[PDB]
Amino acid sequence: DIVLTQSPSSLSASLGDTITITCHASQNINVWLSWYQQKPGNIPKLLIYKASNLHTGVPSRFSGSGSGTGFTLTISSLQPEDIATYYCQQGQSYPLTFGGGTKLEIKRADAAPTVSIFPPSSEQLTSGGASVVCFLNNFYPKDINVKWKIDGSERQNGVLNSWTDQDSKDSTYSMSSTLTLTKDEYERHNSYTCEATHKTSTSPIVKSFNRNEC
Amino acid sequence: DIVLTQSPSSLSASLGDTITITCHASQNINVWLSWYQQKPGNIPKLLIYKASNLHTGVPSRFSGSGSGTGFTLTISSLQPEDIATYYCQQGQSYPLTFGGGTKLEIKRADAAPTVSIFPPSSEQLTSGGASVVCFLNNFYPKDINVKWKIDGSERQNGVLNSWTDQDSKDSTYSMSSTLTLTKDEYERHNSYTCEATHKTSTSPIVKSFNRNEC
Amino acid sequence: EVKLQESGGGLVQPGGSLKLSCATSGFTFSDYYMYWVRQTPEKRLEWVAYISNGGGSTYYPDTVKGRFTISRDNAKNTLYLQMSRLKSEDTAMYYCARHGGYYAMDYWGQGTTVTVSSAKTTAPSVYPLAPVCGDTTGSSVTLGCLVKGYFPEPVTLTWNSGSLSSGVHTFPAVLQSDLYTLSSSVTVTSSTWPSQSITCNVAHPASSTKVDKKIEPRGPTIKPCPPCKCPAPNLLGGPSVFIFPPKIKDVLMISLSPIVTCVVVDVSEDDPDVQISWFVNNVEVHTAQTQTHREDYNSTLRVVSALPIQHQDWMSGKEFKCKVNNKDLPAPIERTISKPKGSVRAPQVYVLPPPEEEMTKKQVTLTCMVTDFMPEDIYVEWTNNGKTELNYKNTEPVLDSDGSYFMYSKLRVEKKNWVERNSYSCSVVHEGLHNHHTTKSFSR
Amino acid sequence: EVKLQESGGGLVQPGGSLKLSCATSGFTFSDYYMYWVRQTPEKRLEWVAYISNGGGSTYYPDTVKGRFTISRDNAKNTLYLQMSRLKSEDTAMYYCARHGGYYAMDYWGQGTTVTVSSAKTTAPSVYPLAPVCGDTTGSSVTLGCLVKGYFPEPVTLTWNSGSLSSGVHTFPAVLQSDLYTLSSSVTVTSSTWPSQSITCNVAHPASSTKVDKKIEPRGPTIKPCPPCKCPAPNLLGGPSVFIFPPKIKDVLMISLSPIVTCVVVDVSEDDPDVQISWFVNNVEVHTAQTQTHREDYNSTLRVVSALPIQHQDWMSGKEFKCKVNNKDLPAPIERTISKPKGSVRAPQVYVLPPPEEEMTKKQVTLTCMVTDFMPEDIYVEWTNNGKTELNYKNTEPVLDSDGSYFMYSKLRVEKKNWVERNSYSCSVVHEGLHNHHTTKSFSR
Ligand SMILES: *[C@@H]1O[C@H](CO[C@H]2O[C@@H](C)[C@@H](O)[C@@H](O)[C@@H]2O)[C@@H](O[C@H]2O[C@H](CO)[C@@H](O[C@@H]3O[C@H](CO[C@H]4O[C@H](CO)[C@@H](O)[C@H](O)[C@@H]4O[C@@H]4O[C@H](CO)[C@@H](O[C@@H]5O[C@H](CO)[C@H](O)[C@H](O)[C@H]5O)[C@H](O)[C@H]4NC(C)=O)[C@@H](O)[C@H](O[C@H]4O[C@H](CO)[C@@H](O)[C@H](O)[C@@H]4O[C@@H]4O[C@H](CO)[C@@H](O)[C@H](O)[C@H]4NC(C)=O)[C@@H]3O)[C@H](O)[C@H]2NC(C)=O)[C@H](O)[C@H]1NC(C)=O
Ligand SMILES: *[C@@H]1O[C@H](CO[C@H]2O[C@@H](C)[C@@H](O)[C@@H](O)[C@@H]2O)[C@@H](O[C@H]2O[C@H](CO)[C@@H](O[C@@H]3O[C@H](CO[C@H]4O[C@H](CO)[C@@H](O)[C@H](O)[C@@H]4O[C@@H]4O[C@H](CO)[C@@H](O[C@@H]5O[C@H](CO)[C@H](O)[C@H](O)[C@H]5O)[C@H](O)[C@H]4NC(C)=O)[C@@H](O)[C@H](O[C@H]4O[C@H](CO)[C@@H](O)[C@H](O)[C@@H]4O[C@@H]4O[C@H](CO)[C@@H](O)[C@H](O)[C@H]4NC(C)=O)[C@@H]3O)[C@H](O)[C@H]2NC(C)=O)[C@H](O)[C@H]1NC(C)=O
Repeated sequence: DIVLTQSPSSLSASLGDTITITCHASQNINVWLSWYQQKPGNIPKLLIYKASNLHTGVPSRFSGSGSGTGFTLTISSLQPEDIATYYCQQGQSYPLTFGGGTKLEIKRADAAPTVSIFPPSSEQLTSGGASVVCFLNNFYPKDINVKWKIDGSERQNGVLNSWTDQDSKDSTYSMSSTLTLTKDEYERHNSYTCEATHKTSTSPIVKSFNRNEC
Repeated sequence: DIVLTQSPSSLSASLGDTITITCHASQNINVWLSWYQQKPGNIPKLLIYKASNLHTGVPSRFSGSGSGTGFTLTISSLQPEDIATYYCQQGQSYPLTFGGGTKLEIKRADAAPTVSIFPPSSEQLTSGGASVVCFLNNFYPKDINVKWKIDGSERQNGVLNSWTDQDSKDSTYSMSSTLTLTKDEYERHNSYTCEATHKTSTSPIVKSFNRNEC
Repeated sequence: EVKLQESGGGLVQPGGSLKLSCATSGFTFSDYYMYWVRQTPEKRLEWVAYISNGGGSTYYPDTVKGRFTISRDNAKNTLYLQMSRLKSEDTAMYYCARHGGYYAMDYWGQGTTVTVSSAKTTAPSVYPLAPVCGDTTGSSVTLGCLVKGYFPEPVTLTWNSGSLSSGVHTFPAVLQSDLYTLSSSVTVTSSTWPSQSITCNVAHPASSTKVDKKIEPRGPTIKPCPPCKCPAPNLLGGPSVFIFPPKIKDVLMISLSPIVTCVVVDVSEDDPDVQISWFVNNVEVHTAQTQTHREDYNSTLRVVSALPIQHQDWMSGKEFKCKVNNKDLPAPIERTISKPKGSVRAPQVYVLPPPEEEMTKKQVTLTCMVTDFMPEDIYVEWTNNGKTELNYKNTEPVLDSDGSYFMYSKLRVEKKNWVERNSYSCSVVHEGLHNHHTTKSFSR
Repeated sequence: EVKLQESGGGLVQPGGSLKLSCATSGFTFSDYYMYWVRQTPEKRLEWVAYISNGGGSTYYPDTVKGRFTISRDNAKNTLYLQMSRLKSEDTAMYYCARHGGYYAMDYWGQGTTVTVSSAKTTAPSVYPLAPVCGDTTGSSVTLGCLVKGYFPEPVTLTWNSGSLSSGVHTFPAVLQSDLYTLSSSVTVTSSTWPSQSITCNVAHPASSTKVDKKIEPRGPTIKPCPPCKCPAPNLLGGPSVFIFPPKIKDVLMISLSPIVTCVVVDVSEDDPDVQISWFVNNVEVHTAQTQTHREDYNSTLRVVSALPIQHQDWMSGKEFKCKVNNKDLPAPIERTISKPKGSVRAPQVYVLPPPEEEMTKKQVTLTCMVTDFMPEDIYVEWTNNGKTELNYKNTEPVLDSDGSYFMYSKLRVEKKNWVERNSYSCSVVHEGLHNHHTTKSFSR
């Protein structure tokens, strides 16, 4: 097989910027390289074939190039509807292989995550389990680290995290960290804390709740 | 009948001082005159008889003197044990008549009244009435004015306060002021305040309670 | 010591008489002139009367001349004062006072309170004044108790029946429209108030009222639940009721007459006849020939109600109720008995001969063994040629390993009758038996 | 115009098969070469297959070679994929694409998920995440709902049926050991939530589960009204004391160790330290090895005091007293025990063999008869070749006619052991016997 190597794996840049994605191939593929665009959710649409040949629609700002083993795609004046994942694919021989992908991220001013802690639901307790959920909404950059603390300031490891893709409108991210215990084990302690560390603030953003009431 | 006049009708003097209380008659009674000493809440005790002959048990401090028509009881170095009312009875002729008496108070250092409000007892409520009691304990001088205030600062008139005689040991006074309302009229109000004014403090000593709990 | 205890104080309508006694005891009464002096509630003292050792010379002030007469009974040491036309002015504390010699009272008694008023005597009401719910903690946990609405003076208010005397204050009771009110405040020490039971003790003479209100903490409102709609009293301590099942034999046998008894104990002559009510499964069997005897014993009376039952009735686990009622009962007490549902097994009855190593003594021992039966209720007897044999004893039934019951019935007999051959038979009657009765016999 | 609508394929377990159809419209389908491409959940792209203009020439990457079969019917305008002998690896999104040029996919279909798994379908559980009880009021009242434990993807979570879509966030479900978890957070603005409701709407296809959890505000932990058995002017008597004699076996047996027990019931859990004082003959045996210790129970505490005794002490008619005290006791409760003084008769002990009319069943009944003995107190057991036999039951002692007592001990045994002859013996122990121990058996 001829494995393609798209680089980098993800990129962030401001609007209007000109950015270059690249692909490399083990064996020579002459000029048989396509470039696809997959905006989060929607299907991939063909952007460029025969290395430079632009497909219908593709506004001039997209430019393919290269030959032999290295090819590059280049977007000028990043227009919002570019945010997607790009993949190159050789078409010299069988099997047809793609080159991993390169995901696009827009750059924006930093923003402070709105956190919120949620004690298990009485409905869940009745069931026999306890899940404390913490929502670190609307923020940027993606880099953030959260850590749970039971009584006092004791950290835990049995968590389940999940972030979303960069939001269309806000350009921000969101995350939902969930600690899942057993009723009993949840009952042995009193305080629960969701501690968040993030570029925006020096002092860790913390939201805590005491089981002493609810 | 032989009439006896005592002067003064009241006396307040600093512990250690010397008292010269008098007693006068309308006619010549030779030396037939007694001096009894009634401490509050107690039966008279014979102190001196036939002008100056001391009774048994009676301390050398007290000394009667005078004869004819005007006698004089004299307490050398006043002391707490001497807070009492002092009478001078005669016995020349019948009936044996006494004088008005003489109250005695000890001018001691001023003292701050310890106040205390008491909401009606549930036991009383059940009955159909409400008495809010306020205790203005251990204080001096006797001059003090208390006033009740219902909601906000509205004064009332259905008050019943009571006073104690100068206490033996602490030389202080005590008072019990009580407002007595109907269950109904007590309920159609919320805040109750016992306000005390007294030489010891410039700002009125106040203790209040809100029926919103008990 | 010398003592003068006055007595006979109280309240009297205007125009009524009163006789005060002044029991003296500590000297030679007959050697002194006695006096009576009263002191108004306003505190002025007034000389009331004089009487010579003998009692033949009296003197009174104009204010009481005629209405009062002082007298003495040297034979009993007591002085006296009889008042006939009392006025409200005559209200005061009366003190009998011994004469010292020099025209002055050297000794005075405790005094007795006398109030002349048209008003009626009224028992007071005591109220424990616990401090504010907003627990004002500190050190000086002052408390108090209100004594309101009493007539006439005075009352005796004490804490801990007398012990607690420090920091206490009692206020000169005052009156508002024919009623007195008095309060006392004990400024007790922090320590832990709810540790030693602090009780407000108040007594009123004229009404013989001794009340002790324990001062309990004003706790936080709204936490538990009020009485769960509990009605008027449905029980008490007095007559007792017990119910009894008929004996296994009476019911299981057609002929015999089953009876259900209900006995009521603990009652006296003040509460005679008592109500009885029988109901089979609540059905109104209105005194169905229920004979009810009344016996006599230790000092009480015991009623015994007997209701003849229908054999099959009991057998069908029907309910038999007994409802007893009487005036002293806050609510009627009714018991209930019935036959418990239970597995049944037929008794394997055997008769064992006296052991060979006993054929020497004059008497021998016949043994009747009953095993594997259910329920436990049974009746076994021994019989000889028809007649119910005497001299047999029955063990109580015991629960064997397999949930069933067993039991023995021993019969002692004179060896002669044994070897000569006689009709000795064990006869058992159990519900789980052919006609409720089997009767295994012997051989030789 | 040109549009590709592949469809079919849901969920299937490993080793299974599935047929993927691709609908083409808008072009002379009969003139193009078609591709089947799959994108795994990781978002990576893989070329599944290619087909010639009129079939015949087909190609499949090594991976799928042998398992897949791409095909077409140039009539219904449909491209197909015949997937067989499935492996986990094949789990991915599948799209059919058209070759509109020189080796390039110009048009793709919508796509169809296919997950191969040996897991069973599980309906989810929804939980309303109301905010913290400590009502963090402000403006941004964010809420949320957890959807836990469901399989497989996906589920549709919508707030208020769709009416609310401004300020919502839905988090990509995560695979926690064969089961999924997803949460969604919504953020409201303006004093509108407590008043106007909000519900979490979640639906799961594979299990046909539509649940709507209304998000109700967090309310405090407290509920009213526990007992209804009428807190009548009732109470508890207080602790009770009982005393027990040593077993006649311990006392008559030198080796054994007799003890006198005193048990105190109804001990308040808040005052477990009761003072148990013992007294042999009115002389204190402070300690004397009194072994006390408590036991918890039905809801109360029971103290058990054991005082070891010397055999003879009991027999010599001594009197053991037990005096218990505690704060709630108005006056100390005492109890005394002593060996009842009376006559003494050795028991006549015989053993009866099972009745002849029972030598059929597999079990037989040995009977031990004990008669004419005083006092009540006795102890009988059965033994076999030395070892204490099991399966024997004893009647309680009964008072015979002549003031003496009798009682039996039944023993059940397997007939085999009986006829083959075995050492079954009735062993009695009673004070009136020489050496306090007799042993009767069957001369067989
Ligand atoms: C004033 O004096 C009296 C009498 O004086 C005696 O004093 C003592 C000190 C001695 O000197 C003695 O010689 C004196 O006679 C005295 O006693 C009375 O008070 C006590 C209570 O303190 C009371 O005790 C109860 O007795 C229940 C049994 O009653 C029968 O048995 C006793 C003896 O045990 C006997 O004395 C009674 O006479 C009575 O006997 C009945 O009599 C009837 C008569 O009609 C017969 O009726 C049958 O019914 C029909 C027709 O009538 C059939 O066809 C038959 O033909 C017919 O015969 C009965 O057969 C006959 N039976 C017997 C056996 O003779 C007893 O049950 C009860 O015990 C229960 O309750 C206590 C709590 O109180 C519990 O601790 C017990 O454990 C038990 O509890 C029950 O348990 C069962 C299961 O086992 C449960 O199912 C129940 O739910 C459960 N609860 C209850 C509530 O039952 C208790 O022991 C005596 O009976 C009284 N005796 C008399 C004569 O009045 C007083 O104390 C004294 N008072 C004072 C202040 O000084
Ligand atoms: C919380 O629950 C408890 C218990 O829970 C049970 O409750 C019952 C109701 C059921 O629901 C059951 O399912 C639950 O599990 C409850 O009960 C307690 O209180 C009651 C009274 O309220 C009390 O009753 C007394 O019981 C006496 C009998 O006690 C013995 O036997 C019973 C079983 O029959 C057993 O449970 C006891 O534990 C005890 O057993 C003794 O234990 C001793 C050691 O303690 C052994 O001794 C051995 O001997 C030597 C050395 O001593 C060996 O070497 C060993 O080393 C040594 O251990 C004994 O062998 C063992 N016996 C047996 C047979 O195994 C009962 O006698 C007593 O009756 C008196 O009162 C009634 C009237 O009320 C009278 O009619 C009686 O006559 C008697 O009164 C006395 O009578 C004699 C003559 O008979 C007179 O001479 C006396 O003067 C006279 N008065 C006195 C003061 O003596 C009574 O019935 C329960 O036993 C308690 N439960 C327990 C487990 O102890 C609680 O009340 C409940 N809480 C509340 C608030 O309700």
